[PDB]
Amino acid sequence: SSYTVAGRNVLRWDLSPEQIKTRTEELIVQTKQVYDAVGMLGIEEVTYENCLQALADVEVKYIVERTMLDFPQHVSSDKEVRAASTEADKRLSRFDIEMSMRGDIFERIVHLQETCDLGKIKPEARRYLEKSIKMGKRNGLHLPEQVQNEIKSMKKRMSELCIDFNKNLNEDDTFLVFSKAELGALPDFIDSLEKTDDDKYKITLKYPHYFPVMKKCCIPETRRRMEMAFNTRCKEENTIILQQLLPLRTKVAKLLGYSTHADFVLEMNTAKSTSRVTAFLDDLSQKLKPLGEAEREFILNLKKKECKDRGFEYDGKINAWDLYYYMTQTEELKYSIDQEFLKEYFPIEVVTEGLLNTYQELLGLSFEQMTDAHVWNKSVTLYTVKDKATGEVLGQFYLDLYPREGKYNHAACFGLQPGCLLPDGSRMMAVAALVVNFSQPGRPSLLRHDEVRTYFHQFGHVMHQICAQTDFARFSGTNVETDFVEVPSQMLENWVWDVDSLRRLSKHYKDGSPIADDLLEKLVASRLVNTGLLTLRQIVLSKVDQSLHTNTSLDAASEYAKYCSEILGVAATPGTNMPATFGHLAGGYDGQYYGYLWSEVFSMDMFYSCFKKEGIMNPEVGMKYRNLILKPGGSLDGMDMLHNFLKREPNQKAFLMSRGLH
Amino acid sequence: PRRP
Ligand SMILES: [Cl-]
Ligand SMILES: [Zn+2]
Repeated sequence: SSYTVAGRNVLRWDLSPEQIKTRTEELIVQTKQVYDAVGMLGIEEVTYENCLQALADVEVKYIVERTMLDFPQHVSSDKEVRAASTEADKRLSRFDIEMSMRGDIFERIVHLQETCDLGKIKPEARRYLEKSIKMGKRNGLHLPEQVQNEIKSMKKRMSELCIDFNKNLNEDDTFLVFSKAELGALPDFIDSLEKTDDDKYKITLKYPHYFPVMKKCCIPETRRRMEMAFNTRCKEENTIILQQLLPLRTKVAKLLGYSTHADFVLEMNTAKSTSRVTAFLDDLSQKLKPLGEAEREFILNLKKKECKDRGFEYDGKINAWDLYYYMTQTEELKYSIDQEFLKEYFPIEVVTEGLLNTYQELLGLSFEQMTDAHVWNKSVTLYTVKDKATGEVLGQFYLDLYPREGKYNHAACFGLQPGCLLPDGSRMMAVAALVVNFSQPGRPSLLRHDEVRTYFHQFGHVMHQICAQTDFARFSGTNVETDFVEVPSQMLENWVWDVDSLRRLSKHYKDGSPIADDLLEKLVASRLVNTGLLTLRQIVLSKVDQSLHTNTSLDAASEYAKYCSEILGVAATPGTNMPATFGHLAGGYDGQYYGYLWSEVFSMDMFYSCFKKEGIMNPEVGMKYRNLILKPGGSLDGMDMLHNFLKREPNQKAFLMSRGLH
Repeated sequence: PRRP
């Protein structure tokens, strides 16, 4: 039933390394059986029930079973389970390629479109056919078999390379060693740190270590070495992968009839073509140039003063290892924001509480934590999501907030169960997992403001994953265009820059006292600080991502150095290879990194024109946003759903206004 | 797959 919880979360995290391996094989046998059954049907015998519905039903059964196998590589504390989960993921990816490239299926899906009365079948059923046929042409099923078999070889290679690329970065354990004097101006961070022989400390290259050093450490030489180590992670092994991966992407795109990989991938996005991306990025890059110059000039003066005051040598430039440091000093001077003070007001429990209350109230939902929930780690917690008005049970979400050995290093959201229809006719309960890495509680976990913003960001995907209700699994949850998928996440970040919202999220960890109104005004005002260089940095990464996928006789590190010089104005350091660490290139954002900035235009347009106009906690606007932007999922195009919400096509006005500008 |  759609109003209950019992037995709707099919997932289990008990699985041994042997259980995964055998379930992988069992799942392939079960799933292939359906594809064989549809393939054996004669061309005349094909109908909605025996072809379209058969494939749609096995997609639900497959994707659910698959997450029990492919998800434990990111969260299981057992290393042998992670290896089996990874190997299952490689195998099932090779299985996906085989099933996607079935010529007999494609032949029967095409025939079902021409003959069937498309008006008498639902809009989302027409969409399933339109996309299945489109994917068939994108897999080259119209081409000759010898060309298909070549495309198949390269796609199985490309899959393993992509998985290897990001696993190398996850498995990395590189560390440098420094003394107390060398880690100067870092807070008593130093105590939560491992000692070696010679009274020296171990610094990992993980985000909780790297960024505090680059932001706070006042010895230039240790920032320099940390930055060198960070931008050479997996340099040899991941340069080798990129040198294979990018030409293969080009060669496959050429065989499918596209000039480049970027053209191939842009067709499935709301931006449509690479010409619109290039114009979007170049136009925005031009508007930020004056801010970038102004901010580069203040940082450089500030460096000359600090080099004078401390008596260091002054090289007359901003190095990559100076940028985050003097951007932090810029915030402290111009907005009086000490991040290590301010985090005392954001204990993890008060932020979690505030976050969950905000979006219960806004989206008209009710959350309840489940006691003695079945989880993959003791510290992970489960919640059930209800509609409040009807009491309909929409979904569940796991929260996995604290770091450990073997866990995924960065912030992410995973769809575990789709919110789709079953053969039964009932709604499947949506399930999601929020995976982030904040410190853990003898002092409680204190979140920096960007950690709260990351928390809010990722919970936008959780809400998108759960509120989405579609007929078919492939359109469910967050399965939207990649340059649209960051709309729901980036819009919720706006609630972390509002004064009243921030007061609800904050409380001092000892006193219980609120953040002073003065400092609360300055925090909201500091949204604009360093915005030129932060946005120019994102433009560089977007431009590089495009450039690497538009011609593959460029050196990737050179191309990165080029845009760092021309756009950002801060040079990449000789010997580094930032692209070799650029895990978005292998994690389904290939030729699609512009998507962040592209969707931010839409998120800001929605926030200013509708939420900020009629009050940001208004349940009627929040229900509209839920119904028109979250609920449809991938069952509608991104720009149609924007049109339904905004009552018009979007524009940059609000987004431009968010940065300053005009 | 995954959403960061
Ligand atoms: Cl052949
Ligand atoms: Zn995201």
